[PDB]
Amino acid sequence: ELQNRLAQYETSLMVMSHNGDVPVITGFNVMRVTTMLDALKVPAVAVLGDDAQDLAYVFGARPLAVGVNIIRVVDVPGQQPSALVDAELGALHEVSMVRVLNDIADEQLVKANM
Amino acid sequence: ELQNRLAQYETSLMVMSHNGDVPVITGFNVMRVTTMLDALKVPAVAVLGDDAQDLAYVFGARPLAVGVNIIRVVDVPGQQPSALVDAELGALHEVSMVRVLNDIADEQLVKANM
Repeated sequence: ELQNRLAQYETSLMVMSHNGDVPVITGFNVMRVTTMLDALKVPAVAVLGDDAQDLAYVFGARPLAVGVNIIRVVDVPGQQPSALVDAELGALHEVSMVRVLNDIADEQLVKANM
Repeated sequence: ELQNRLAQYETSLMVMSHNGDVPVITGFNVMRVTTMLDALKVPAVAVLGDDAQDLAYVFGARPLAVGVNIIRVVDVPGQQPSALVDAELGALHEVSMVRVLNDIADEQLVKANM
């Protein structure tokens, strides 16, 4: 249900496979990174491209070393996925950014209506 | 020479292989961790034991994903190394904590003498 969805967005780091200029995403700090300190530094969307080969590997193969839940996002308008990152993150379930944004926007209407 | 040594201590995270209660180390925040967020959270000595199998692996095999220099320390009084962590961090050169402390203490005498 929605509350639980938002609760998990709230405490996770979104991760986006993408090479090229970074997108603007409503309500999210967006930032290209290649290390966890930079990721742990940025609601945020950490953008990973080919140059983040090692970090992608860690997120995909050594999840418990991170210390924060990672959510792999797709369907970001303009997204140009890195095949390397996608492969590295294969064990992570792709979540649509559109659905994420929808939920947050919808909950905001609720909040504005109180 | 000493200044360069201290400069690198200053900007690195010390990592200690050890199972058991954590030590007290003069001038250092000491803390057992198993994830990078907790490590990146702690001058600090991050203590890794068997339960930090994945994080140790990352430090030892995917250094570039970390975002901060890691210095593997040994000769900490009372240290009881984890064979797993030691193996995982094998590519990291063991540095004696005694030498590290010596340097910092010696530089402090200099500073106190000005």
